[PDB]
Amino acid sequence: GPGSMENFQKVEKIGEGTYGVVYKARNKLTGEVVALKKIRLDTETEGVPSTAIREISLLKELNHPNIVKLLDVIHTENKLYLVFEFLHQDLKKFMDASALTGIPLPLIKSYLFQLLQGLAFCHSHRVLHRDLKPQNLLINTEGAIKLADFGLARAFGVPVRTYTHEVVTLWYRAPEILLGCKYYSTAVDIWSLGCIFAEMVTRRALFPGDSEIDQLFRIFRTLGTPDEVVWPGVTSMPDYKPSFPKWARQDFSKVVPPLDEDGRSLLSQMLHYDPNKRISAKAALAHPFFQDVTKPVPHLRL
Amino acid sequence: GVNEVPDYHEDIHTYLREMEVKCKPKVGYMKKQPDITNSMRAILVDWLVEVGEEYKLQNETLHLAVNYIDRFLSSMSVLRGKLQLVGTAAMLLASKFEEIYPPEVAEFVYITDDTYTKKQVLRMEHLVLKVLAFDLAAPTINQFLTQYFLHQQPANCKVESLAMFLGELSLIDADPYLKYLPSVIAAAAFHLALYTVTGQSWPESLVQKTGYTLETLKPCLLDLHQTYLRAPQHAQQSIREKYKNSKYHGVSLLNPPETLNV
Ligand SMILES: COc1cc(Br)ccc1O
Ligand SMILES: COc1cc(Br)ccc1O
Ligand SMILES: COc1cc(Br)ccc1O
Ligand SMILES: COc1cc(Br)ccc1O
Ligand SMILES: COc1cc(Br)ccc1O
Ligand SMILES: COc1cc(Br)ccc1O
Repeated sequence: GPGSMENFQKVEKIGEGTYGVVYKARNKLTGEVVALKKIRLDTETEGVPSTAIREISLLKELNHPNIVKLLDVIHTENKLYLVFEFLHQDLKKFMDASALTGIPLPLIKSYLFQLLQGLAFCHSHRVLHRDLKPQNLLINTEGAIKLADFGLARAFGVPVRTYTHEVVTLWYRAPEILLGCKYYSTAVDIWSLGCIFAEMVTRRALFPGDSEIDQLFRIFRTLGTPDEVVWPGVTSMPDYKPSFPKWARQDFSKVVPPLDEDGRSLLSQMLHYDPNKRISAKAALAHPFFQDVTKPVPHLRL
Repeated sequence: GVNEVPDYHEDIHTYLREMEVKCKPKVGYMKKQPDITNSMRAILVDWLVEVGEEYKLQNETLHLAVNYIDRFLSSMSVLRGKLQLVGTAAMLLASKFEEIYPPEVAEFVYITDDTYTKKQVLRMEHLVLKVLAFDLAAPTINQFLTQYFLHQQPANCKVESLAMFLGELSLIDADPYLKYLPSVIAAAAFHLALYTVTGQSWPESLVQKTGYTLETLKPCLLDLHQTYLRAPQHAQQSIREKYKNSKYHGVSLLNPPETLNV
């Protein structure tokens, strides 16, 4: 822990969360710009938050170009400072900043590709992210996108056992979570990336539900109400209801009209109902969609 | 089989094997422990088994907590009157990591019989974190066992529960078990369990996965076989009691085999 709050000069606040507030700071000796996430152990009513215990322990071993790097942990008795590498913006603000311009297909492609590398790396190191959404993906000026906020992440075993329910921000939540399945796996992260893919194209959320059931219904109206054929077991699932409306699956070219043959192929496989058939981050790296992928810088500035 | 992460199971295995060497305690730490013994450790761990039953915690949590204690005690010298405070903070941290619903801190103070205060437990929580440098995602015997379990033809609950049980018995006795890695005890335990229940042996397929053979497992197997035979007589009994429960198929009631023909 070779770090001291005395070599940092606060610059501005760049975010906030349950944990607390994030500031951009500058290392006065090396010049390095960092994000400082402050956890107020001050509220030690129960000690060090489990969310922070998971975030720190899991990020300490997740070293990958597309996962935000934990640089240091400064550990007063009063406070706890997580020093993260500094990235300029998050994907949601960029999508807003890209309002009526669109995000260029090369950049969507590049971003999806990098997101898949980082998630594959998580999965290969027994870590589920469980809150992939645009607000939690950080971009730099150099064309990098990195998974961040591991506050809800979780070290899984093989095979998985039952973990916390109603995880993932609702808009990005996989159907097997919405249907209260006993077990969920790496597939839930893939689902999230699928939503984000579609969202990078349209700049609008794909399934913006206002409730668990409205969420399911939004999903079902787009991909079709699942049955024993498309998804064996579904009808047995704890929160499956036989009275669910049976919506026909609409043609996939209509879900995301600007998307090409390869794009649609990939999207459909990210959004397969059955977690067992849904594509892995690792297999998805090889999809033809990426044949011509490059890494361009973001077209706009911070 | 997404619950069994087909695309990542080997990556994960390979990764855990690396990590278990980094998260390993010093085999000979109790000698450099002036004021505590293997016997006191056995008492502490046996207690932690009861706490886990009391609060209906995962078995993974118990394994994590033991891992934390043995690494702390590998670098931090502890008086006998403080051994429990280490153990309680270990269990708290392990719960915050592994449990959906950790017991509240107050509950941890309670199970220590107000030996310690809520301040002491919290202050120790920080100390353990500083000593471990937050490195809490440690491979446990269980995380190995569950993978080995996929190699049964077919799955057998008695085999699984008994493997768990044997592996848990190993946590109690720093001597000899500190000298063996989680992946090796799990392999010993799996074969012992399999043999005992079905007469079967370490499968070829697990030789492929792990590189371990009954040849390389032999030392640990000989130890585990003894621990199994002498378990009714061991001063600590909480694991046997626990593994009477139907939850674990009453495996502690099964009779160990007299020889291993190994
Ligand atoms: C020991 O120094 C540390 C460094 C990092 Br990165 C995380 C936690 C620590 O405790
Ligand atoms: C001026 O250095 C500091 C910066 C922050 Br942010 C917090 C504490 C400090 O001492
Ligand atoms: C832009 O906001 C953030 C940037 C980094 Br780097 C870490 C956390 C944040 O909230
Ligand atoms: C589980 O809740 C619901 C189920 C159906 Br069907 C319709 C409306 C609801 O609110
Ligand atoms: C005195 O403190 C003790 C702690 C444990 Br754990 C076992 C035996 C003891 O005597
Ligand atoms: C002194 O008594 C005890 C000490 C420890 Br450590 C654990 C359980 C006990 O009963």
